[PDB]
Amino acid sequence: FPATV
Amino acid sequence: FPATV
Amino acid sequence: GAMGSMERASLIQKAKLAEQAERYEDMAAFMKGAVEKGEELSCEERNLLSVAYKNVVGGQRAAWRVLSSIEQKSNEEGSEEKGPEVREYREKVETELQGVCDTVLGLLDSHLIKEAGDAESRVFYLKMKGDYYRYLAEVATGDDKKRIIDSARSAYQEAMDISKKEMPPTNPIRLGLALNFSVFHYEIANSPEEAISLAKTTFDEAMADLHTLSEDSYKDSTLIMQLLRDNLTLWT
Amino acid sequence: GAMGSMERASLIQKAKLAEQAERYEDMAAFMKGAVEKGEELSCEERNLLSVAYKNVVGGQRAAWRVLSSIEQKSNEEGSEEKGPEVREYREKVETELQGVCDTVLGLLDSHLIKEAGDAESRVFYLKMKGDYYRYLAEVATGDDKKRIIDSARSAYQEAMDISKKEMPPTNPIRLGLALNFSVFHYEIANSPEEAISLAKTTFDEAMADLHTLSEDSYKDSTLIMQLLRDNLTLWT
Ligand SMILES: *CC(=O)NCC1CCN(C(=O)C2(Oc3ccc(Cl)cc3)CCOCC2)CC1
Ligand SMILES: *CC(=O)NCC1CCN(C(=O)C2(Oc3ccc(Cl)cc3)CCOCC2)CC1
Ligand SMILES: [Mg+2]
Ligand SMILES: [Mg+2]
Ligand SMILES: [Mg+2]
Ligand SMILES: [Mg+2]
Ligand SMILES: [Mg+2]
Ligand SMILES: [Mg+2]
Repeated sequence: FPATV
Repeated sequence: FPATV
Repeated sequence: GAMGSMERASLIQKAKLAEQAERYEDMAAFMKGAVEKGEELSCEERNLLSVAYKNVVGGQRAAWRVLSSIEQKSNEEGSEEKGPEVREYREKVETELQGVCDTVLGLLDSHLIKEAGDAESRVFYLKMKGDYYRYLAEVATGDDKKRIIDSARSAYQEAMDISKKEMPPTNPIRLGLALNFSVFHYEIANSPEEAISLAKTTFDEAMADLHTLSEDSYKDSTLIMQLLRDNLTLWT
Repeated sequence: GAMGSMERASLIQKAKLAEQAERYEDMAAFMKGAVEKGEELSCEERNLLSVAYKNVVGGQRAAWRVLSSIEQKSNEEGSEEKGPEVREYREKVETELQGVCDTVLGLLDSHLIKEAGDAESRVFYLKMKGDYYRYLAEVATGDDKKRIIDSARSAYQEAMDISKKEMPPTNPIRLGLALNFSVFHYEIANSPEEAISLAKTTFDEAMADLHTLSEDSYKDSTLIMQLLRDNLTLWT
């Protein structure tokens, strides 16, 4: 899963 | 804190 | 009961799904539903019930400790007044924790314990009764504190007496019961010598019985024995 | 509103306590209460709101993924039929997730966005609007799926257009917006080239502006830049 903020 | 199960 | 319309088997299935999803509040609600069907629980089912509520209350206890610490700091000299909010929120978390403990104790009293005739089930439920009174004791500050502590002690003691008569010293329920009763003595009853004696005697009696075990039973028993040793190392 | 009787300042104070206690559901409820007082939010207050709901929905999303995976496996050839329970429980978690997203989007529409005139606040809330439509999109399977996706895209695009006009390329809100819009392109819009282009261009434009920054601003910006690089490494 990719990084989000 | 001590171990409990 | 919001779970009254759901099949017992469906509740158990969903409890297992909720565990995999780490949805312990749901898991607990499913298992409460299953208990309230009125049938006795299998070993697996007892463990689902215990895992669910352990996780829910464990989270509550951790939060309560954070809040209590903040509150204590607020009442030191030189701490600037911040109003009622810290106490209110600690109380809120406390009340929720007490509610979960009362729910669990309710299930045990209506009617898990009374129907539990086999040593393995009866000891398991009395250990739980001791544990949830111990959690109530951790946050008790008033008139009933001594009675809460004695309720925990009484449940643990009945469990100990049965476990000693009916189970081998390596039985994981017997070990876990002793582990937790030892913690009760150290943390709740202000009896660290009793806690140490219990953990030590339990460890040594288990050690002497390991030879009787299969590899898989050995793994289960030694894991808990290590928890006893960990506590002993902490306390000595 | 169950929080209608509590002071705005008390709600914010309690949100901060709930964060320390890792009680994100409570934190979110406190912040919802604070928003519903009707006053604009400060930067700190916006961050409390976002942290609270990020954690709540993040947990829901993780659970939904576990359940969806189990459900998918159940529909492979050679999978023995287990009844409706997996679908029901996935639906339950899904409905709860959708409810949280609708709550957040509700707060943004009534009336956070319309009152947000400064670039920093307006971009922050439009990014959130994009994010919570993206979460709705992750679980959408029906008639409105395209409209949900377009709602996310539209919010992100408005945010991008403002951020490009009004904020430096190193601004953490601008960076985080681009990070998440890039993920939207990759995971939701089936546009991996757009995702890669966006992450790369955002990284490079930030790199070129780092020289203007204090040590503390540098730390904030480079942290998010590393997240862009992490995604790029994942995707290439
Ligand atoms: C029905 C039954 O036999 N239940 C206990 C069973 C074996 C012991 N066990 C464990 O080993 C762990 O957890 C507990 C939980 C409760 C009690 Cl009383 C003792 C031990 C789970 C794995 O980590 C070590 C302890 C639970 C299942
Ligand atoms: C009011 C405001 O300026 N808000 C953003 C602020 C600086 C950036 N920031 C962060 O660096 C971390 O989280 C976010 C959250 C949202 C957005 Cl849009 C960007 C970044 C928090 C620390 O880890 C890195 C990201 C939040 C506070
Ligand atoms: Mg039936
Ligand atoms: Mg109280
Ligand atoms: Mg003795
Ligand atoms: Mg007021
Ligand atoms: Mg649905
Ligand atoms: Mg472009």
